[PDB]
Amino acid sequence: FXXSXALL
Amino acid sequence: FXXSXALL
Amino acid sequence: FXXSXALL
Amino acid sequence: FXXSXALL
Amino acid sequence: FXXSXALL
Amino acid sequence: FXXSXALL
Amino acid sequence: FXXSXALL
Amino acid sequence: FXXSXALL
Amino acid sequence: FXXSXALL
Amino acid sequence: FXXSXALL
Amino acid sequence: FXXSXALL
Amino acid sequence: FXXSXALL
Amino acid sequence: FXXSXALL
Amino acid sequence: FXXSXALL
Amino acid sequence: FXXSXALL
Amino acid sequence: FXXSXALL
Repeated sequence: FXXSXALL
Repeated sequence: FXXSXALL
Repeated sequence: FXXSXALL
Repeated sequence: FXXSXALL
Repeated sequence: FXXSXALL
Repeated sequence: FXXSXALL
Repeated sequence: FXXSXALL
Repeated sequence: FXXSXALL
Repeated sequence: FXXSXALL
Repeated sequence: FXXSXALL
Repeated sequence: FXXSXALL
Repeated sequence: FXXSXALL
Repeated sequence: FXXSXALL
Repeated sequence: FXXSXALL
Repeated sequence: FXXSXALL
Repeated sequence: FXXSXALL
């Protein structure tokens, strides 16, 4: 969950 | 991030 | 981690 | 938010 | 040390 | 039951 | 077992 | 490998 | 701790 | 991982 | 945590 | 809380 | 010696 | 007390 | 290891 | 736990 941390 | 969902 | 809270 | 990432 | 356990 | 003890 | 109290 | 993390 | 063996 | 340093 | 079930 | 894990 | 007994 | 013997 | 804690 | 150290 989260992806990269750029969007989320 | 998040754990499995079981707590968060 | 998480962003600021403004979205998440 | 999150701590270090070691627990969450 | 170690991180979440995901990578290590 | 419980897991590692690290977070729980 | 028990943790911070925030959840348990 | 490692165990619980409690002591190690 | 350990992972796949490829690196560790 | 790592502990007190007394052993690891 | 849990044990045999006899008590918990 | 819990002790060693032996009894609980 | 021993701590609480939770780890040793 | 002692753990398994593997550390102590 | 230890027995009761009386002798050891 | 351990006794005093005089034996163990």
